[PDB]
Amino acid sequence: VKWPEYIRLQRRRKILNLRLKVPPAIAQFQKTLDKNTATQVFKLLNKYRPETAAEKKQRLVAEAEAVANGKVSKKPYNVKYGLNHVVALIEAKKAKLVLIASDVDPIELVVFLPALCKKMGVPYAIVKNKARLGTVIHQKTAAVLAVTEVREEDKNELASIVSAVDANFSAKYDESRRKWGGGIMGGKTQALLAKRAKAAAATVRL
Amino acid sequence: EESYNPPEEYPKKYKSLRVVPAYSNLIKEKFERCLDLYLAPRVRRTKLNIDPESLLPKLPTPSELRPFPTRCTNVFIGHKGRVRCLSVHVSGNWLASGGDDGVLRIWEVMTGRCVWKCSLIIQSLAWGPLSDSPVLAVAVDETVYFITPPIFSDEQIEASKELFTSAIWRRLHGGIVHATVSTPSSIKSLSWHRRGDYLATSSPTSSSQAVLIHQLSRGASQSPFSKSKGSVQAVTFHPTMPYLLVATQRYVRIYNLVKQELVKTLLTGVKWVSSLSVHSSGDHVIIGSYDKRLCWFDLDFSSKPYKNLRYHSRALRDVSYHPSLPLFCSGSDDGDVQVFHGRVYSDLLANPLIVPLKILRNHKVVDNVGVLSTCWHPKEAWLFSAGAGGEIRMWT
Amino acid sequence: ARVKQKGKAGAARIYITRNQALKKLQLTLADFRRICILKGVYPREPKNKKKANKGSTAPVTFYYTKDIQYLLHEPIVQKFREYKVFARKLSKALGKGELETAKRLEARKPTYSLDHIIKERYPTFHDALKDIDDALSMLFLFSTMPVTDKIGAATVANCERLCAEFQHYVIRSNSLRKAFLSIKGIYYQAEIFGEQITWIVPYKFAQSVPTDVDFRIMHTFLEFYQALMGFVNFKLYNTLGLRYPPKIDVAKSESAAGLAAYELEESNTSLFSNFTFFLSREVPRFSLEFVIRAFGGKVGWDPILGSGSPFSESDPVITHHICDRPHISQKYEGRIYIQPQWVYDSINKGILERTDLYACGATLPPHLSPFVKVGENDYDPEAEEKEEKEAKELSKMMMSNKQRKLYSKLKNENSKNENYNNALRNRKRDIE
Amino acid sequence: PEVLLKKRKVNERTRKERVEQAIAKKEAQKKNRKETFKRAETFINNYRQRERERIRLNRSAKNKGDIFVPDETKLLFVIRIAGVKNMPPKIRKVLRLLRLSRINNAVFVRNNKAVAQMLRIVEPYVMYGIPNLHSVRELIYKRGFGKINGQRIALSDNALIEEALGKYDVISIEDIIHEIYNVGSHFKEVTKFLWPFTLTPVKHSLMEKKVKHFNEGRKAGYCGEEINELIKKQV
RNA sequence: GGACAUGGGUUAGUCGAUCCUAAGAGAUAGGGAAGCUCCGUAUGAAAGUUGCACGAUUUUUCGUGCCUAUCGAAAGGGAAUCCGGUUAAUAUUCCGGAACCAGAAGGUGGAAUCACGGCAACGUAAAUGAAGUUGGAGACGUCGGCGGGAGCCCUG
RNA sequence: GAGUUCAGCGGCUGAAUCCGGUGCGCUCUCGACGGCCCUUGAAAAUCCAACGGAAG
RNA sequence: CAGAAGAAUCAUCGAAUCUUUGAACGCACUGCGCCUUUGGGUUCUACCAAAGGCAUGCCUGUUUGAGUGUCAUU
Repeated sequence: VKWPEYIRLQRRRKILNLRLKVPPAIAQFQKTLDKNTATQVFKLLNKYRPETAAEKKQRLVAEAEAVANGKVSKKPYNVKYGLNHVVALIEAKKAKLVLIASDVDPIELVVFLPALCKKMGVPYAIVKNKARLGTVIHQKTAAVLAVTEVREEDKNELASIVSAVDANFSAKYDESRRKWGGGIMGGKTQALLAKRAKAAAATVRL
Repeated sequence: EESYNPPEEYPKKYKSLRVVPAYSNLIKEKFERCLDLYLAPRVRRTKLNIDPESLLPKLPTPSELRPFPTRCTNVFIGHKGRVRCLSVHVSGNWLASGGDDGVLRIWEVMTGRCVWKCSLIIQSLAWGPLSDSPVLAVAVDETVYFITPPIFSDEQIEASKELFTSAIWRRLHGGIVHATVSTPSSIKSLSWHRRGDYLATSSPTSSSQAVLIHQLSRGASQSPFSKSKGSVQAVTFHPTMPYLLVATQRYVRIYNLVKQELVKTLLTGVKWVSSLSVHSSGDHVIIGSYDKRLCWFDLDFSSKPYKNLRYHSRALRDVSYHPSLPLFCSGSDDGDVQVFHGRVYSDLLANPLIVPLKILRNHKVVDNVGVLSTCWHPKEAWLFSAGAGGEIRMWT
Repeated sequence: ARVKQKGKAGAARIYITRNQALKKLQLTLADFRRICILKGVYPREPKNKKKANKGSTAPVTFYYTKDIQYLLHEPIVQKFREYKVFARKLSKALGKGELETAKRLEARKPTYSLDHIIKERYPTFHDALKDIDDALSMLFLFSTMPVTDKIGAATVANCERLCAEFQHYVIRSNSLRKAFLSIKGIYYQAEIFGEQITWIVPYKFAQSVPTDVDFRIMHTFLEFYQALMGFVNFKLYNTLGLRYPPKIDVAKSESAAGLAAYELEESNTSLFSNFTFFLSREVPRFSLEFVIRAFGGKVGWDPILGSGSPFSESDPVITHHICDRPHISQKYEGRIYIQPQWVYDSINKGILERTDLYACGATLPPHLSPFVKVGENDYDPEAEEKEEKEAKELSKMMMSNKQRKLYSKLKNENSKNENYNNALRNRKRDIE
Repeated sequence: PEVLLKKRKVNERTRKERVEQAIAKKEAQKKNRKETFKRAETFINNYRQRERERIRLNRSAKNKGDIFVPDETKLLFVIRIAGVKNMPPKIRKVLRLLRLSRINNAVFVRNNKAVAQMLRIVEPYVMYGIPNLHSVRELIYKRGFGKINGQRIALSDNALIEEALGKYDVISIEDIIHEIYNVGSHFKEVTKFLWPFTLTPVKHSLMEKKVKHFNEGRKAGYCGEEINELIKKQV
């Protein structure tokens, strides 16, 4: 078998990130929110999607016609997105729930967010894929989402989601996110490495 | 024209239009039409404009050219086995026949009597060309006997004696034996010279000495070929100038003994050659073959056969051309004999006119063998046909 | 010069295989077939298949390379690719949970017009009129079939409209000539602009799809024929001066008026002209209305067969009352009761038929197919031996290719059919 | 010009072999997709639905023994649009009586008090309206199936109708149509002979094929004359 | 005068080149180097000019199976032409006559219904052969003697 | 019928252009051997055939 | 010199033509190819000609894909 170079790079990077010792700030992203709660998170998030580019123009031209003939509204409620915008919201202590993508490509973009969210007192969760967050906000990718205000109808729903994240993500893991990650080896890998280690330690010290 | 109540054929008949069901196959036929439209290859032709195929045949005009060997009227019986070969005397009154039984029967053509019942397997038998020397050479296995029956005039026996009086030579109810010639192989076919001084013997088993030439004047035998290639099926002599014709398994070879050289090799293009016959003019040859084919060769046309004829349902056994009348016959194991008319014109422009004349039938077939040999009458269009059941049919 | 490489020209260069045609067009089989349906393309077998197949012998279908090269520059092919792009954008829209953007994508779905396909396939209107019968056969077949998940409801609606418009034209122009009844359905034969049109209409019954026919193929043929019929009907209505398309009466269609819903407002053809036929509730109105109005006869029908009936049951103006039911309790007078075969026999023969012989409960005269022509010797329902054999066994004896062998089928089949139907009259006379 | 349509280049042998292996795959998959898991929410969702039905049935029966019973018509068309797992037994029987034992089943009913109260009991599961002459004709002419000896047989010919219904003077499809649309004396017998129709929603659009829980937007309740459009989208 | 001036003169389907490869060279992949550039030639390349075939069209959005550079030889390898005549100068080229090779389709005649014969070596006018798998020619050192033929020489 | 050589005539017309014998002869090529090899003696283009049994 | 009779070996110059090469770009250095379309001739599945095309690196976009890369999907 002869894999292409880019396919070989992909799979080696997968194994390499496992064998190495991942620091606690980077290993906490290996432990994401469970599948049930993530579904409930995105149910609430999909009631606050920002309006589409067509739907916004549809609304604006509707109001433009009214003034063109002859002529006050409510504050829009939606989900907050954008790394700089969300980080500014967390430092402002305005965010109620921060949802960090688990595979942001340069990981240091989000590596401080769990600590910043815990410093400011914001309930946060790490959810799977940057594309699920992107889907909510009509983008291809969202490194992080945040909820600051919801309608009075969904105040009780958000209070249930926040408790579930607290019970299933923060109360859980917790100590597991303070431990260096990695070093995971296959079923037969330690035995092979033990033979290699004892052979090397015998006389192969140069 | 198929409907509820059509008289054309009786699909189904319906007493009324209301009772008529819905054709459940209609979608299938329409679907097949769709598939035919864009999947069935379309070939363009000349639409074969209205032209009955009866215009293809030419005019043979048999009503003019009709020397008809009509239906047989004389049946000769008494032979208990297959009549392997039969021959007619130059005078045309005597017909000598023989077969595997070893019984030689001489029949009088006009009366049908078997006057000479003396038996004396029979490979073949041929009369001498000389009327005053009616010597019949009969082949039995590897031995050929020059028999002069006493039925002829007494002086003719003496006339035949002085003709002779490799192969070894030796000199009974009228068993007048004159010369017995023995050969290493079992001779298949016999041929006689025009003057009667030469006898040609052909055997298929042998390769080096398949064919032997016997000269009665010196009373000896020899092999005409220094090196013979291929099996030999039959041999004959040219009836006009001295050429020797060898009918091999595949080819027909013409050899001039005067120069001891090859003349022409006719390619029959046939898996197996059965027998050959020569027109009296000598420039036309008729070849019977085991491939159920008759090949007409014109020596002045080409080495390839002039025409090919493939009507016989079984292997063509024997072919014979009438010495005087422009007719010839072909007998096969199918039990049917094809009688054709071949008119030969000495003019260069006029190609030979070969047309069928009759298809004789009603001959018994035994052990996949029907007609074995056919002979032409020296005077008129009369045919002697030998069957596997011992029946000799005289087709007048 | 150079040594010419074997098989670099001739049949090997003129003919192309199906697989090589696929890779040349960069098409898939489903799309290559679909463009072959719309265009006029078909397999062509060469005289020397082995030579055309580069010396191979596997059974392989062949196409003209010039036919394939003509498909390289087809604007429809780019419409097949645009549909693939749109289908993927629709998938992404729904998979991302954007219902409204999916609706917008569906509205701007790429559609293509078959204008240039018809022009390049049929240059002149008479060429279209020649191969219009196959289209009419299919549109009528599918105008009565139930809607499937394969073939849409819009396609069925268009087939009914196009079929009804064509029937309206034939009735208006009296171009119908013959109408024949068979077990398959009703064979109609009309003449338009000199050309002859023959199609088949099945009986309306609750059939079942055979489930063995590929309805994807039916989809492209329906699409091609509907475009072909639309432009043909447009010209025919312009020729008559009628505005195209005729308006559709929604209320009449909602009441199943049939042809009566479409009103053709302007922008022996009189065999039944002086007659007012009536239709009972046991007869194929979809067929009887067509023929009678085409030949001038006025039509009234039972209310349950469709609204818009100009006549009632009790109207005494009825000349004939077609009714296939063997029992009529409320028998009228002056409205002589006949069977449906009476009308169609009259159409085929161009003359009025025997109402007494076709009266209710009577025997039914045999049906004559007008399409069947009288043969050389076929039965219409309404000393020598020696010369003969010699003249018959010489071509099979001497002729080179024995092309005379065709008699073994031309004369044999005709004689066997002639002998059968000639002896049939002897059998039926003996039975009588 | 002599163009001949030779035999097709389809290779019918391998074609039907490919047909059989594809069928064998379908049976393989059908026997493979077994015993899907059920999450806790689906069980509660059923209970809330069952309690929703129980309240509805009590309110419709208690103190509400009335029906608006549409008028100016005698024939109604009833289509079972939706079904719930573990129906209450009262709903199960009424659907059985109305011959709607399977989803998308459609049945003609004589508009009267008896059918109206049954329809009110089973209202959330059936969509019903007033068929017209056009709807009745094409439904029978294209999807009519009869009860011949107790198996589902298509009404392809009038001979079977005459054989099985000759005692009531029913000989033809058109006679069946007239009886159904007029509700004659033998209307009950004709409906007994007729199988319920199967008007499954049609998914022709690519959007229809992809969206989930597609039922053509089939609403419940008395749709009046709109059922003609729904049938038109079907037949 | 091989000078100068003015004109003329080299004709090819078969002769050479053109095609193939040789030792080697050489771009491409990648890697060096501040750099002009160098190393590298199936190298950790997604290395296929329409690689090939299959399919009643497959939820009318393609599925299944198989196999996996170029330059460098006018002396090496290689489809095919001879004779007579002809010019001031050109001839296997031109003229006259006579052949040959390669490729291309149909047509005509013949042949088999996937042909026969011979113990055999093998023969014949023909006598289908996909994928896949092999075999042969090309294609192979040098020396000596013998045999055969041709031409030339000798001579009646 | 070409070519050559002789005769002529005024391009044309005549004739001949034949039969041998041969040699460690020279030149070229082919066949059948016998050695010496050693390092057992280019590659590819191209052409043909076999096994195989898909299909009709 | 001959010959011709808006001339001109004129000026100006905003429209065109611009052979083979050369950064030189289909491949080579006399040649050898491929792709699309059109056309011809005693003449058509053959041959020929013409026109327009085919270099490399990179950028934006488009379409088509690959991945035991990251996931979602009762």
